[PDB]
Amino acid sequence: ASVRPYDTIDLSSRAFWASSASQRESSFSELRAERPVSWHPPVEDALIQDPNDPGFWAVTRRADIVAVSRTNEVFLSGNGVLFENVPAELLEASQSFLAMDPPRHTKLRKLVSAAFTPRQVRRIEDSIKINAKGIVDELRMAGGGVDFVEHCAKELPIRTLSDMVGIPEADRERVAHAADALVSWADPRYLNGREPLAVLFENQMYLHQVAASLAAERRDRPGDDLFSALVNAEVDGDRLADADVAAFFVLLAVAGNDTTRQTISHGLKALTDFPSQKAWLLADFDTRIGTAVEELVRWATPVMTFRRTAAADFELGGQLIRAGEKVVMFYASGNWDEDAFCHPERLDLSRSPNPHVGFGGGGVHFCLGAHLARAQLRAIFGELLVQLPDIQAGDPVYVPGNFVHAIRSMPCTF
Ligand code: HEM
Ligand SMILES: CC(=O)/C=C/C=C(\C)CCC=C(C)C
Repeated sequence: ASVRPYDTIDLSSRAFWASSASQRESSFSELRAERPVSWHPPVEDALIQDPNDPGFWAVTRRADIVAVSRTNEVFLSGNGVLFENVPAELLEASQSFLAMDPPRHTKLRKLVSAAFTPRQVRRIEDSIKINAKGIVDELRMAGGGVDFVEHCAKELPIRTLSDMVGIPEADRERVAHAADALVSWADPRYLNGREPLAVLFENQMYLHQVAASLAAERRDRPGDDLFSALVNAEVDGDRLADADVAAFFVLLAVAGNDTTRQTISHGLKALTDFPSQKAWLLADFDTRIGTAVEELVRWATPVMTFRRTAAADFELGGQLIRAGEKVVMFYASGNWDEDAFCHPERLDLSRSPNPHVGFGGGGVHFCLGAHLARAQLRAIFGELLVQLPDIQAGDPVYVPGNFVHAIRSMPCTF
């Protein structure tokens, strides 16, 4: 029946998700301490209001986030993974195997998983380094005071993504813009008065146009790339339908662009806010970039929320989650868990171990592009230190929303 008192702490209002991350942490802190698994009403003023939705369970502790992520046989992804209620047509055209359970998730992920192994990322790491060098070079020619997001943070992800999938150059900047749009539906500075559902469809429609054109191109002459193997594979005795192919292209475009782009912006600001941490990394880069990248991901946590649906009754945090109830993981709360980290509010690029859940709590849906993301962050931050040793981030403009911890724009000086 899902009938129980709602928690006192507000995790659903628009104003809560339009406030600073520090303000939200004071709410996450009390929950982590007193009621780590709490019941809340659905996200207010959602893209679609669902009378079938009684609420959700808030999972704030890192250990519990790992428990939900790894126990996928109980906490399913096949009934949706987004925190806010989103119209089904928009979900069906974007989620792909992210919102899928085995065995179908195992089938589809296997078709593209070969291009993300550490071996294959090492094979293409030089091209990422070459793109990072030219991007920082072009940023230097732009001069100080320019927007770091548009002139750097968004450039390396789309170049790395498009090089793997084979996106035509004329479509590269529009795909990056369309991918960023699909997580900015709560940003008035992005909508600019437009109703969000129409903006989401328009950008989804364009990405499906690029997907249909690339799928038809690769079915004629297949290549060694990621999209070639997907559109030419035989799944259950037949090639994948156009809807499945386009949905994965959206998933790949959004996850491959938005997450790394925000981590780069958050990383430059973190290096500016902690100069002694930047000097520590610079003093021995090749030996220390590994743990530094892991903490920059922990510091950014670009994916703030992902949800699951309980397949059966499950006891978590002293609370009996019922079958069919929504369970939301708050990765920013888990990465500030005092039960897991020593002073998580301070940037420590030497943090070891770093059991952060920036790539999720681990398990079946663990981030497909984790090795690729790490290679991008190592390359772009090494080039920013090679070419622009005095670079500093300005005032960031944070994007309101309950899904991605995003910076709309941020000037930089050097
Ligand atoms: C750089 C290129 C990236 C690509 C191509 C990529 C792609 C993907 C894909 C395809 C999935 C779905 C995997 C599945 O459902 O089995 C996924 C999951 C995920 N990704 Fe990534 N991603 C990238 C970077 C990142 C970064 C930098 C972060 C965070 C710092 C991130 C956070 C996540 C999270 C939280 C999940 C869900 C994990 C879970 O549900 O357990 N991604 N990614
Ligand atoms: C409105 C809309 O289309 C939402 C699309 C959301 C995704 C394609 C999920 C992206 C996956 C990540 C960021 C790990």
